[PDB]
Amino acid sequence: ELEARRPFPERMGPKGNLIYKLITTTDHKLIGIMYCVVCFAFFLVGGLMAL
Amino acid sequence: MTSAVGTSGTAITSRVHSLNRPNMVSVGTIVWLSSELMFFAGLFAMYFTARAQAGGAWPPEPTELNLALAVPVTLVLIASSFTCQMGVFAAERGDVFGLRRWYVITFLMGLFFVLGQGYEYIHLVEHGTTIPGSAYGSVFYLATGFHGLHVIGGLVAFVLLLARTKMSKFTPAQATAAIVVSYYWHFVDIVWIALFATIYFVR
Amino acid sequence: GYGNSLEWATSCPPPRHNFTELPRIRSERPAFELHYPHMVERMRAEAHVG
Amino acid sequence: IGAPDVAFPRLNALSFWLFLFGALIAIAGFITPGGAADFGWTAYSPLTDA
Amino acid sequence: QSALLRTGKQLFETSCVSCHGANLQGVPDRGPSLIGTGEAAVYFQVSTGRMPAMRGEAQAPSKPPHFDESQIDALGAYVQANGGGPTVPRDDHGAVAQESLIGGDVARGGDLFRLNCASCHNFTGKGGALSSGKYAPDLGDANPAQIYTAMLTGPQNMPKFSDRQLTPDEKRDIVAYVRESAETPSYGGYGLGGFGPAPEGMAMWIIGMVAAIGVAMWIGSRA
Amino acid sequence: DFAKLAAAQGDAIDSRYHPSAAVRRQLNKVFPTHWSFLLGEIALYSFIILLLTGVWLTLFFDPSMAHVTYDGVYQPLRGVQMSRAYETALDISFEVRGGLFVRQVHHWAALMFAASIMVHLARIFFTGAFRRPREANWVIGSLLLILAMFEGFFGYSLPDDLLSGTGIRAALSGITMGIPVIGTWMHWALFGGDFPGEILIPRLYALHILLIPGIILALIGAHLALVWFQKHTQFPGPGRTETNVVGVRVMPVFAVKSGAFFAMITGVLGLMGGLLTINPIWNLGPYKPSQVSAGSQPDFYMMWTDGLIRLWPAWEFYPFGHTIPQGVWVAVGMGLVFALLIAYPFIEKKVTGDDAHHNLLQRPRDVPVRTAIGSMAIALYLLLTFACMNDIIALKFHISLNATTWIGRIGMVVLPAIVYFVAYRWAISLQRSDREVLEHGVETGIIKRLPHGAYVELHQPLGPVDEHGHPIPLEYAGAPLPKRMNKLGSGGAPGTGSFLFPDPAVEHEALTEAAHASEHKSLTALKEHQDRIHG
Amino acid sequence: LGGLSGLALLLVFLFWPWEYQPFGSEGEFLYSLATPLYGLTFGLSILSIGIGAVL
Amino acid sequence: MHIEARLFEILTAFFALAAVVYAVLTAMFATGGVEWAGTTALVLTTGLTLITGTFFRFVARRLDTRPEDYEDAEISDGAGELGFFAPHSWWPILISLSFSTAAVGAALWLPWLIAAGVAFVITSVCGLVFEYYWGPEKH
Amino acid sequence: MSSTQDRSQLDPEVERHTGVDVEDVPSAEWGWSHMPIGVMHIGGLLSAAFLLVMMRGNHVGHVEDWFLIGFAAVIVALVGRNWWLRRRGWIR
Ligand code: HEA
Ligand SMILES: CCCCCCCCCCCCCCCC(=O)O[C@H](COC(=O)CCCCCCC[C@@H](C)CCCCCCCCC)COP(=O)(O)O[C@H]1[C@H](O)[C@H](O)[C@H](O)[C@@H](O)[C@@H]1O
Ligand SMILES: CCCCCCCCCCCCCCCC(=O)O[C@H](COC(=O)CCCCCCC[C@@H](C)CCCCCCCCC)COP(=O)(O)O[C@H]1[C@H](O)[C@H](O)[C@H](O)[C@@H](O)[C@@H]1O
Ligand SMILES: CCCCCCCC/C=C\CCCCCCCC(=O)OC[C@H](COP(=O)(O)OCCN)OC(=O)CCCCCCCCCCCCCCC
Ligand code: HEC
Ligand code: HEM
Ligand SMILES: CCc1nc2ccc(Cl)cn2c1C(=O)NCc1ccc(N2CCC(c3ccc(OC(F)(F)F)cc3)CC2)cc1
Repeated sequence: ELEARRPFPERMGPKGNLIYKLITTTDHKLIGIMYCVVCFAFFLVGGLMAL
Repeated sequence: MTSAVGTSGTAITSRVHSLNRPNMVSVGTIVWLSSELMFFAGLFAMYFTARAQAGGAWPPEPTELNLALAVPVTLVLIASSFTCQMGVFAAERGDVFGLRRWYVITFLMGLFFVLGQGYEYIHLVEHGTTIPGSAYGSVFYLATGFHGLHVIGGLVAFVLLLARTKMSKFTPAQATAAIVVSYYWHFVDIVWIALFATIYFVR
Repeated sequence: GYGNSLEWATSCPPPRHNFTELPRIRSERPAFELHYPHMVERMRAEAHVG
Repeated sequence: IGAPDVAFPRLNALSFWLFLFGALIAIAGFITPGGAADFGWTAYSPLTDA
Repeated sequence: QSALLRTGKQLFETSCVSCHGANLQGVPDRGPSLIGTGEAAVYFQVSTGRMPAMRGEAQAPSKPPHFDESQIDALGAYVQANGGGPTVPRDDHGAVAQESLIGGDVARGGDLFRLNCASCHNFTGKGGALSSGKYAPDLGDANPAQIYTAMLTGPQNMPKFSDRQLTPDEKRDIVAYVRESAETPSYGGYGLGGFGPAPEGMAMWIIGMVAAIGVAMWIGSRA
Repeated sequence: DFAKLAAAQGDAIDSRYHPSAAVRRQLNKVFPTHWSFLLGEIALYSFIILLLTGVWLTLFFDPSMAHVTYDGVYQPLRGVQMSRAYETALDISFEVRGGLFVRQVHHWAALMFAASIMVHLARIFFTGAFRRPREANWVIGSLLLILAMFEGFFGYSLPDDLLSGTGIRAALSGITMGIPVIGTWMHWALFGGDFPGEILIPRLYALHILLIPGIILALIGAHLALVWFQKHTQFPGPGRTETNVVGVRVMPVFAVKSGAFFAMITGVLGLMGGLLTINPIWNLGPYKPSQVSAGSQPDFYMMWTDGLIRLWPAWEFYPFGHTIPQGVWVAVGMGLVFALLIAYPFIEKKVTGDDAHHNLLQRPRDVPVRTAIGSMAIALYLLLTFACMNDIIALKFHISLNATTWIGRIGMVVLPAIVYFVAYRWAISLQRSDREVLEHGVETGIIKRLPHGAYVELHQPLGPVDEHGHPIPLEYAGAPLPKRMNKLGSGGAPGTGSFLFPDPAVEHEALTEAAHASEHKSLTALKEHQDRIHG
Repeated sequence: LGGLSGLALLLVFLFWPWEYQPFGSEGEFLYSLATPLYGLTFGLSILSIGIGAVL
Repeated sequence: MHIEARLFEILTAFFALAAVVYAVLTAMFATGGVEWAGTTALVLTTGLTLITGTFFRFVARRLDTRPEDYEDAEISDGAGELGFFAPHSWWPILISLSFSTAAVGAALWLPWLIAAGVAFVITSVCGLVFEYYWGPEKH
Repeated sequence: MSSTQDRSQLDPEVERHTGVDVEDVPSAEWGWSHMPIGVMHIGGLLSAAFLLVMMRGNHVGHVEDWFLIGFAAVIVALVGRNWWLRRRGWIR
């Protein structure tokens, strides 16, 4: 009736679980997250230009 | 590892079942070809706006189009398109060898078209017209040379796909790859037919 | 809450391949119909009134 | 749309990377001594000629 | 000539008055004074296309000429009349002498080049990097007259080799060496630029190493 | 009767000598068949070519600074004073048939020698081939590499040239003079006087054609003897253990493929010597202390030295009436560099504590710290090498020379750190990819589950399958894992007729089931040997 | 192919317009690809022999 | 495949109409007749839509109603073998880097860099295209 | 189907008990997998110090000094964040 859940979900995950994914990931969700992160990097680059 | 988890004949299969569902790779290549059409539309716009601005003699005096070699190359390109369609006909069947033969002769005809275009290019260059020489020369060379780059890409695709058919048992996925390559080649020679009807016929 | 689009019909961190359980898509907003079956009929009834 | 992935997912990965590096090379105009593109965003013709 | 000066003035009044005052005195922090620069300076600077500079940066780059030969001569004559200075060499006909500027001696021209030109350009006339955003461009494109006028007037961060440092004979000799190096085929296969160690090492690590490693992968196994 | 003649000669040899036991012992020696293990061979092969070319060059080269007027064929250098060494280099290039080709392939072989040594060093470092059994090998190999570099420097320095002359002036003269206590004394001993000393080029000739090649040959003999008797290490695999060598015996297979690889490496070097121009000295006038060029780089294996010169911020110290020039720094640098390269396995065993006899190599991913360290070292080497080319990089790629210098200055501290972090995380990620494929199996196309719309990648277990769908995870054993069904027996039976036409179906069958049987028997034999090792 | 390339190396080395030709002189083009031809033929010869051995 | 076809025939019809009206109203009522830049662009975007819509209509006539094209379709109707969807691959990043090398060699006029980038692009595209077909090493 | 499971007996030698664990690094036993965090932080501080000291040299310009300051400050901030998180137990 009661589930054995962690008190708080994993914050970061294990070391080195992402770099090779980024290099190779074919999952669309991760690619979209990359798009968003890189696009805000650029949205800061521009915008700093504006300032 | 009793026998297999995925009971599939090959590690690579058609991205969607082409019998009752569209050949998804075919749809993708058709979309991309439709976009490359608009790229060539940009090139045609450049050429046409240049044409409108000439003083009534659109090919300058130093330039004299070599139709004698220009017609044969277009004939060779349409023949290569026909042989590519024959290669497709072989591809729908399990006859990888017929596909390879047809695509090899199509590759040879496309290479001959490229060689003839290069010969005509050097003939025009030696007789004055060049990209840094004239507006007509520049637009003509730009349009025909981007078409030639497309042709070279098609030859690259032909050789790559023949090699791919050599390294795996001929699959329906390989047939779809051959079909999309044929679609690209048909786009290439259709664009050439337009470029010939404009550059050499309409003038 | 009260989402639509079939995107909220999968584990909020979506599984690889986006789904383990796909609702019977009946309208533009399948997730709302799944989570709120009682509104299904309502959705079909009040729709035309505008 | 209830799909497991995109149609050509290696292709969309290629699209993302082509973007990232194309944007990087375009922005790399700044490291050059002359600087980045001085002509307006629209980059009208004669101002963009060599 | 009167009409030549008129045309030069017309072209000047609408292409460069912004950088250089209408009286040819340089506008402060925009362009230098053209008084005394000479027809040679104008010819070299405008024939190479540098002068419609269109920006103030570390190094004004070469670009397609914005004026034709006659207009180049008109501008140069205008500047020559205003201040008076070096004049572009010309042959019997009157055109800018280019064939006549190829000095007969090349070994002496080679020594002159290596002592003076190679310092920044190259062993064989290629380009070279300079202090901060500057560089010495490749000499392959410059025609004999352009090389001569470049020596005769140091454009920017170029030492100005007056007619006394390099007499017309030495200037023609250097022009001959420059043209010979620029147009001489690289004996011993495709000459990777002119810089030896860098293109050579890059070509090793690409061609030879990729080939050797690929052949090793073909011969060898993976495990 | 060639068979009878061969038998008679074998009997004569075995009657006078008794090498039957020894000959059989080497002809049966097993060598692992991994492509990476051929990397070292390249260097050896290149080395041989150098020798074969070098002797040729010695028949036409006169080392001397005796000033002479060219008076030769090459017009652009006529009546120009040059050292006899430069004149003979020009004569080889122009006067002797094939001399340009021979010296060109010699220089290309020198570059390939250096590059292949670097690649081999990287291979053995990342694979951990330097551990307990084979530190000495590493050490001598390090020395060997060092020698090669210096000989390369003495090679293009032999033809007295403007580029090579200014390289001598910078490196030898300036740095040796900079050394505090004996620097000037070492400079005067090496040159027999000041820099333009008339006994430099002959001394470099002696060092380069006789001394250093001899030392390199002796060290290569030691290297190959150790590898031969410390039987080559191997990668982990099915039937591979720390106490065996799985591969191909020397005589039938290994010898043939090694000879063919030497032939193909010689072919690559000849093609480069023809089609690519290396060190066009004729464009480079004879060395004069005043004449200069903008490029002024050494061969790529000393570009790291030159870049370290460029990027080190002009730091000098001035003791009581004495100067310690900034050049001194690079010497110390080299020391540390070499002092760290030659000694690395001992630092590794002191830090890690691995004092065990290691015969199975380690995949670089399985050693994240050492892989990160090696990536950091390669990053620093590349940064220094490109810093040496910052002049040309700025010229071609429009970047201000000061900007490139400061990019290198900040990089030689920052880029190593970033590369270490990235390489560490990358190695761990490769480990996790291996674990994922072990615990799930290879990935394939997607399928939609029947009742509901679940999407599953349809994995492929690599081992026993549990009662339910998911398999029993396998245990990592240090061997590569198949991430693609591509590389398994899936969709890999093309028509064996030809490229154009088929063969009869009976022939295709015979061939394909024969190959299937052969590969299954190979797998079965390896598995049976594996089981027999323990069980 | 390796053998034909070696024969071509012999033929080109024996009979080819090598020797420095001053810039501009007719026959300079033949010289400019003399050493390239030597290297091309030699490399193709030995490379093809090695390829045949590997195969 | 009928709805996404009709979409493209509607777009094709509008683009053909727009190109025709632009050509008619520029050939006269304009300083230099047909603009020849907007006109050709409109004509060939009409062609773009025409090609896509023609292919879609061909396939739709070739294809019986799919579950995705069928209203009142149960999820179990579409359940079954979906096609191959490429798993992880690092070749796309290499293709991107190759094209970036070629692009910088084009911007910075470095013909050697253009050639190197083209070679890299061919190699990386070969790797991607052959990634899931390279048979096992035979030794 | 053409593949067989592999097993390797590797001589194990410290006793791989202090430092890294297989959960963090899946191949901890297979080779050097732990670099102490102390050497991390010391090296980062040394990198920042080197960046600062290069401000002293022969360069009239000051864009260079400002870039050095920025990079060294970034390194110091990264090292400080890592040290603070480690001290507190990877919190915040
Ligand atoms: C999506 C497009 C977009 C966006 C979001 C903006 C956002 C802004 N733009 Fe925009 N702007 C354009 C597109 C855009 N602009 C275009 C297309 C032009 C015409 C260009 C041309 O003429 O060629 C233009 C022109 C333009 C001009 C005219 C310049 C000129 O031509 O003379 C100005 C002047 O103030 C301006 C201001 C701003 C400001 C103040 C914002 C703000 O909304 C920006 C918000 C700022 C930030 C988000 C920065 C804050 C972040 C940081 C401080 C962190 C930085 C850290 C790092 C980089 C590590 N813009
Ligand atoms: C196994 C090795 C195979 C090697 C192939 C061998 C090819 C043989 C080529 C033909 C015979 C030899 C040609 C010798 C004649 C010759 O040298 O060839 C020049 C060209 O040179 C260039 O420009 C470059 C043009 C681009 C095409 C060639 C690129 C080939 C590269 C890619 C191969 C090496 C590998 C490098 C990879 C690096 C990539 C790193 C990722 C051509 O003249 P030009 O173009 O005008 O040179 C200018 C003078 O004019 C002018 O003054 C002068 O001042 C200059 O401006 C000069 O450029
Ligand atoms: C493998 C190599 C990887 C790179 C590794 C290193 C990464 C660390 C990057 C450190 C960046 C440091 C940038 C600062 C540099 C600096 O301090 O210099 C400035 C110029 O700033 C700049 O450009 C900013 C440049 C920033 C770009 C760094 C980008 C990273 C690139 C290089 C990555 C691509 C690598 C691809 C490798 C290919 C594969 C390799 C196998 C001003 O010079 P200057 O020009 O003289 O300006 C005068 C004033 O001084 C004076 O006041 C004023 O009055 C004026 O007169 C003015 O002239
Ligand atoms: C982007 C490329 C760059 C920008 C876009 C260019 C597009 C052009 C495409 C095709 C045209 C190729 C046909 C070339 C042959 C036609 C004849 C001709 O062009 O005229 C002779 C002139 C001399 O004329 P001259 O001085 O007056 O002396 C007369 C002697 N008596 O040669 C030339 O400069 C022509 C050299 C052009 C080489 C272009 C290489 C394209 C490959 C780029 C690879 C992809 C890069 C990816 C970038 C994202
Ligand atoms: C670094 C000092 C310096 C030396 C010394 C020098 N140059 Fe230059 N050279 C330059 C610079 C900087 C330019 C760029 C001119 C400009 O931007 O207007 C240049 C431009 C040129 C050009 C123009 C080529 C073109 O395409 O624009 C030629 C020709 C030339 N130099 C030849 C020579 C010759 C001949 C000598 C020997 C008399 C020489 N240079 C000595 C730095 C130098
Ligand atoms: C063992 C490793 C060796 C290396 C790395 C090496 C490297 C080099 C290099 C790069 C050059 C420049 C050639 C040029 O630019 O024209 C050179 C020149 C020369 N080498 Fe070596 N070499 C080696 C061995 C030898 C040997 C064994 C000999 C003699 C048997 C030799 C004899 C010569 C001679 C005579 C020259 C000058 C001739 C000329 O430059 O044309 N070399 N060397
Ligand atoms: C300088 C950089 C450079 N700039 C250019 C410009 C143009 C060109 Cl073309 C080439 N370059 C280069 C160049 O090629 N550099 C290679 C080089 C550098 C240093 C040494 N060093 C040997 C040891 C000496 C030494 C050190 C310690 C000693 O003490 C001991 F060992 F205990 F006895 C004794 C001697 C210092 C010189 C060799 C090659």
